Amino acid sequence: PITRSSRAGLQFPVGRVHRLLKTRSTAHGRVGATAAVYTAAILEYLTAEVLELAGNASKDLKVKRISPRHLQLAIRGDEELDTLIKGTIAGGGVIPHIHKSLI
Amino acid sequence: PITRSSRAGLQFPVGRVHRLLKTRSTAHGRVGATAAVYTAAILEYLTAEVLELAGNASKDLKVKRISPRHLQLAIRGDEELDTLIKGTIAGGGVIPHIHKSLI
Amino acid sequence: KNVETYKIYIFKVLKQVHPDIGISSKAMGIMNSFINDIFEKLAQESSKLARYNKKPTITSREIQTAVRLVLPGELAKHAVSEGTKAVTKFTSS
Amino acid sequence: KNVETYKIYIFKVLKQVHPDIGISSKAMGIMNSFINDIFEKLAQESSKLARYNKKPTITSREIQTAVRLVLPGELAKHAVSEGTKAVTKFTSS
Amino acid sequence: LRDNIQGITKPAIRRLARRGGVKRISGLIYEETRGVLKIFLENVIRDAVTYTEHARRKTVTAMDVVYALKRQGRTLYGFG
Amino acid sequence: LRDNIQGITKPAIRRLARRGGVKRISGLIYEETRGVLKIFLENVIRDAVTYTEHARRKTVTAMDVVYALKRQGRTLYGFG
Amino acid sequence: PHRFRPGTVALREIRKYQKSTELLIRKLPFQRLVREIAQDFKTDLRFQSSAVAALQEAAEAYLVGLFEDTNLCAIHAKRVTIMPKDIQLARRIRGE
Amino acid sequence: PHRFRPGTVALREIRKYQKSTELLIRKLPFQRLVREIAQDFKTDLRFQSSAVAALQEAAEAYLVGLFEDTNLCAIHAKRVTIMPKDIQLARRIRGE
DNA sequence: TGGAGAATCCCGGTGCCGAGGCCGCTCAATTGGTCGTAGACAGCTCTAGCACCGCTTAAACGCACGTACGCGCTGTCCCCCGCGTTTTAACCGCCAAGGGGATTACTCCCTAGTCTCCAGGCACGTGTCAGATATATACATCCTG
DNA sequence: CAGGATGTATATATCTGACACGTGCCTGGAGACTAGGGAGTAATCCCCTTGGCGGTTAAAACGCGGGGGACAGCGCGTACGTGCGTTTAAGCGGTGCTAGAGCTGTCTACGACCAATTGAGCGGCCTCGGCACCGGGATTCTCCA
Repeated sequence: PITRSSRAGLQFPVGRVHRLLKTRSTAHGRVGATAAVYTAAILEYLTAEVLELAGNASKDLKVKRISPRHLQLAIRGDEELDTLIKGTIAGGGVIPHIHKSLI
Repeated sequence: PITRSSRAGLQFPVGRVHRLLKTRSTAHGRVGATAAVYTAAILEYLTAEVLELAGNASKDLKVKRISPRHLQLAIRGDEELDTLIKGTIAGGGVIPHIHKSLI
Repeated sequence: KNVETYKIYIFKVLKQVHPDIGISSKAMGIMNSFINDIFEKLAQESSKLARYNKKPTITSREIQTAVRLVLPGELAKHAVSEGTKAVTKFTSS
Repeated sequence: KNVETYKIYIFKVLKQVHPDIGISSKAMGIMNSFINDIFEKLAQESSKLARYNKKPTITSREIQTAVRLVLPGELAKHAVSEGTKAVTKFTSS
Repeated sequence: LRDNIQGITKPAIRRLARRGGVKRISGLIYEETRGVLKIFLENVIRDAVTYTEHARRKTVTAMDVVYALKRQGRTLYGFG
Repeated sequence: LRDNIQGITKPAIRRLARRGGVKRISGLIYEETRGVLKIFLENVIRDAVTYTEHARRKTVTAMDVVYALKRQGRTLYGFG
Repeated sequence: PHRFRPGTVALREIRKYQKSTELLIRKLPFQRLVREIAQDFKTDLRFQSSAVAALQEAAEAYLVGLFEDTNLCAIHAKRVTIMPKDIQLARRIRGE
Repeated sequence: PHRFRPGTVALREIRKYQKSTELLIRKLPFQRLVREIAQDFKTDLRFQSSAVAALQEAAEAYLVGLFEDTNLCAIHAKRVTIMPKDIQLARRIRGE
């Protein structure tokens, strides 16, 4: 027995996403397996993008481990992820910026 | 056959609200009739409050019919309804306010 | 097809509050949209409340808490009182 | 009781992207919360789309439309491409 | 349909500012307002066109515009 | 408990402004910030206590605070 | 000649346009602009008239709110004339 | 004496606090304030420690964002010192 | 104030079309009954939230000094405002054409539901090493000269 | 420029708790089969979209006088940054305990599901009064004096 994630080439669990979608469907709605594959693939892609940016930020700081500070730097350093992720990251701090006229 | 709205003393339809809640409940959830009565009462109370303020605004302007302008005046003239209703009323205009330093 | 709206009930409420005052069709449409919006917010909050506590049933308590969360201040107080009054009247019959 | 999370899959993705870089527990929890938020947004948008079109079944079309609505610009384009590729591979296997 | 952004004339922007309480208007305000309006319309129209395309339609309905406005926290009452 | 708003000392407000890029700070800014923080905490705590009361509990958990923050568009990551 | 002082007619228009509820932008140019903008996302799109009307109401309300915030910013800087910096500050604070 | 010019230590503090991620408000006074505020909504409430910590992070992030907007407003009015009117304008445009 | 003049409120008359009412019909609320189920309550466990005490010490505080900045005042100029004349295209009205959206019917195929099996993902426990800490130490920066 | 002090940056050993890994098990994912409801497609029509033409006034565009507002410069005095002595309360560590969160078991109140019925609600039509439009009189507001 092979998993659906292996069948679709995804690290994220297709079965768990399908079960969560079925749980979250309103008024006895139906959910296709293709929807679960799509959602798992998109979640995996977003994870890969955010982790790539965070790893680049961590490497720039000569540190071998990703911390919330690196996540904050990666998220606020990219326009698309900044627009997508408007939440507050605990322990992320702020991006160091001082206005030109303030110096 | 006495309707549930008459039983609860409400003008709004208890049965229709119950049906809407049932077809809006997620994951084969259950809805009690008491919830429908409570929701219908809430909607009726909000309708009564908004209509009372709008009728007062219309009476202040010496007209016998409520228009979207009167709805806008009533909604923005009350702090609580202003907080609750942040949507745009088509044809409602703006409340006449001129800043002090412009005169 | 038959489009279900709250126009008749809004008109009934208006004639209960202002018997001599009429209302235009555009104002009726705006008010119907407003009531639909409020119902959507209440239903969403009740669903979130039911999910958070693992309760599959949305009873009057969920609606009451959703109203305390959504409507502000004295408006929420009066709405909760009116809902409790209606629930008591429904139960007593 | 067991609390289900995404930590194992996030670790696999990290090892695919950065083989020699680890992740802290706080950062892993933040990533899990972010993924949960994205999944909730996608599910909400898909349910809204199903309600609007009177279509009770949620398919890859609904997920694609929700991704286009929620994700911004080039991120949405690349996410749609990845999802399409994954669905094609799944169907061909 | 090209460069119809100048169709939003200076008197129209002046009237919109007057409704908002503005007493005096600078020269570059018209260009700034045209750019801002173009951005806002781009966002709303993109969302509405996505909604229309999902429904396999070729006509942008007012109800899709209502949904697009609702998504961005700009609910509109009267058309839905 | 009384006058605990003064426990947010002037050095703390100065540090918060420094993290925000503020170079110079006025004297009334401390009282203004205390009032604003009190309003924000009132809103968040009211929502959190509503969530706690719904669960028939006397102890406010981090989940209630997280849900209250999410309701107001102030989503917080790092606490579940 | 009945030459008015600069500002009086401005105040009269401010009072007149605040009590009215009509649309301020001409309908046909706005419709043409909407069609031009939508041409970039999908070619050969047909627009329902109510869709263009709703877009016009939304755009006018948004611009009126933006100009209210811009006027607040202008008063903050001890000026009565709004400037592009005021609009930029207002949009930056709103998060746009 | 190594008397520094005013604003130099201010710039150094801005640089130092922006690179750190520690909480700036003392924990115990904030906990007391949270308990006092919650006393008005329900008496004899117990607080989980993680709840107070999350409240502290949320409050500090909100205040930092508000002060960023306040600094924007102060720079707009050709000043370097933030004033209560700047905070009021920022909260007005934010819709608070 | 005063007067001359424009803008606006009010007042009226007439129209006009939209709101309120009436009627056919429709389909969903109501009532009755059954059957499962879940949430209200009671009970036990054991976890952590609260309270207290002692000590340390780092930060808050009050004060004194100094100087940079916010603000008021003045002058310059340039650039929007108000008004008049030309033009131009928006809008109303009407008419043609067609295309695509809404509806209905058929089909078929794709998913929920149920059962069985097993493996992988989550609590619990353990080792070891990357970064926070402490100390030493170099160096680019601020200030006063 | 240029030296003196400096806070920050750089280097290194400690360790220490936090991350990666190993194991039981149990619960959820996978495979198979059935029923059936929803998605896909096609035909139809009708009205709702786009396009076009005439007119023509009301609005946009362009000139031009000009006065008021934006902005720069200067003085100034007042409030805030900086540093020091000091103490005040936060933080750490430990302890003591009880309220209350969390899991488990019953079971009865309660809600889902189906069938029949009928009356409330929705679509279509008609009318007349409230509101909108056109014109005039009276009232109010403004520039120039």
